[PDB]
Amino acid sequence: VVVQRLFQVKGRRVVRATEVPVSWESFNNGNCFILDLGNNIHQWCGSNSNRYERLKATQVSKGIRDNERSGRARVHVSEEGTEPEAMLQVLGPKPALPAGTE
Amino acid sequence: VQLQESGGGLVQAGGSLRLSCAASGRTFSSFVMGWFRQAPGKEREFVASISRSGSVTRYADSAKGRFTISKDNAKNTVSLQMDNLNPDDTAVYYCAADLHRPYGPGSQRTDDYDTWGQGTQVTVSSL
Repeated sequence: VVVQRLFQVKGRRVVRATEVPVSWESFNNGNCFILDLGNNIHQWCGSNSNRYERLKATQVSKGIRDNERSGRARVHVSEEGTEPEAMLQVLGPKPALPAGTE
Repeated sequence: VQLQESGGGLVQAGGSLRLSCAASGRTFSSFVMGWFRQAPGKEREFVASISRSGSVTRYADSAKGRFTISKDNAKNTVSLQMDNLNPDDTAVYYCAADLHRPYGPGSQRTDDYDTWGQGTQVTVSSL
């Protein structure tokens, strides 16, 4: 099976990528999230995520692609309001999202 | 989620055809769509693509100046108007969807398209 996993990218001075359950229930609007779908890697950043989280999200996505997929996977960047169909096919319709936490 | 094409058939050289593809089923949003063609005995090759909103289009070399891709976002349909056909345009024509791409028109690479219709046959005579 193609992998399905979700990483919460959160922090500021120290930013960490933590694996969380694949669900909208794991999302908030203050962090970035990487939905790894194997051949496609979705890099989603909340409207209130900060620059350190966004930069860490880009590093994590390229890391998965180059170092775990032999460079052979697409990274797709989306924001709130531009989520692609395949993301919604996996997670279901987008609900309201809570604010992030410090 | 579900793609079904229509409008193919047999046409004289220089003639026109209008293919259409219906998007049905569970759709949550708009998505990239494109048209490919498989000549008798060959592989699938890019013809044209169009972005989620229909605002941007992209065309293969052979399609420039002859074909027009469009979409009706209300009906969730995309069309390929093919004008001034010639016999080597004979192929099965497939509408495909790139559900992962968040913006822009489709790429020209078959492997970027994950959802496919069943195809509509297009034969261009030489009489």
